[PDB]
Amino acid sequence: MMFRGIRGATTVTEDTETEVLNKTKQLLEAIISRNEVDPERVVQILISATQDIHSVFPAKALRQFEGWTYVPVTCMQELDIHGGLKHCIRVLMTVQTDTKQEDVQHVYLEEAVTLRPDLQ
Amino acid sequence: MMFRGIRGATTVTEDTETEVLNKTKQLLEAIISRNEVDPERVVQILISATQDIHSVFPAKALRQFEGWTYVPVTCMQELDIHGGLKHCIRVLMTVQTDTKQEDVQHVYLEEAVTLRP
Amino acid sequence: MMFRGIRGATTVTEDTETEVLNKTKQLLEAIISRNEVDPERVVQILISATQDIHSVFPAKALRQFEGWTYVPVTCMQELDIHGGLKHCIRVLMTVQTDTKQEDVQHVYLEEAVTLRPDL
Repeated sequence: MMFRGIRGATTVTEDTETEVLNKTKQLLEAIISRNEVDPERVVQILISATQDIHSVFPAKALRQFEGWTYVPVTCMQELDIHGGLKHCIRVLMTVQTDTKQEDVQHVYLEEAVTLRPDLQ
Repeated sequence: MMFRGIRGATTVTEDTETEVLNKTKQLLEAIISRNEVDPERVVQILISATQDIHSVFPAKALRQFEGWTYVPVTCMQELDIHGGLKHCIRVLMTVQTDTKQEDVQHVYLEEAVTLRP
Repeated sequence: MMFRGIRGATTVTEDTETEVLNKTKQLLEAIISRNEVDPERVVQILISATQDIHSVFPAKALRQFEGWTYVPVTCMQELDIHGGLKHCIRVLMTVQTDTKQEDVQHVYLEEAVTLRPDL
């Protein structure tokens, strides 16, 4: 019974509640599908946002996910790095999975494609 | 065994070390008691605070729990969300437990009772 | 099999990329060596920095570690505590290890040496 962190990153086009929730939802949906994540196997989720996002906690998006009511989630501010990607939401989901470490599916969407390791 | 995150949240009325530590201690005490948490089964603890809290690291409250000296804890700044609860301290404790996900008892105290689902 | 957080802390003399990366690398190297950490056993890593560090994400230092390219890592902002250490980088590495809680070797370097828990 092993555990793995699963990362995701995305961006919003503006700091509005609809955009923050929709983009966070889309990122979570991709993490969940690609890693076949059962909510009952999720230890916890962390979600960071850059300090230019104030409209809504990205964690509220989890309310839209059937079966995820009891998955603990909390947020944190991301560092403000010169040249860092603006309006960026990052997920670190801790899942009970037996997949080999190198075979975990980390997800980069929207402008956060630019953070994908192979593009560095 | 399985592992589970346990959430808590509380608030203080002012940014003082006494209030931050007292309220953080009371929140941790409730998490620990209601979930029968032994320190050796705690992987780690994260504690966030809103950016109106500068008085003390909430992690210092662990000094009041005998046997918790070596439980790793680190802090982080919570997002500043318009309309979000002010002076708010949030805990995420990761614990070895076979308790079913829906039976883990998360704890919301003080003005953070408004945050409970 | 048990899981344990391993903490570290260090400081930088200036907010410049190569200083931040080298200090973070040195802290990670010490955590890894002293705890004999196999990357494949690491669930995830968090690295925080105080609000006076803007030059680079400390997490970029992990790219310098052969064998660690699949370890997930992300950053966050540390609280700004009056009397807290300035220019401070902190690590929380979550490792699958059966080592007893009191035997884990948490690492405190540079100006952060007095932050160790039992002090």
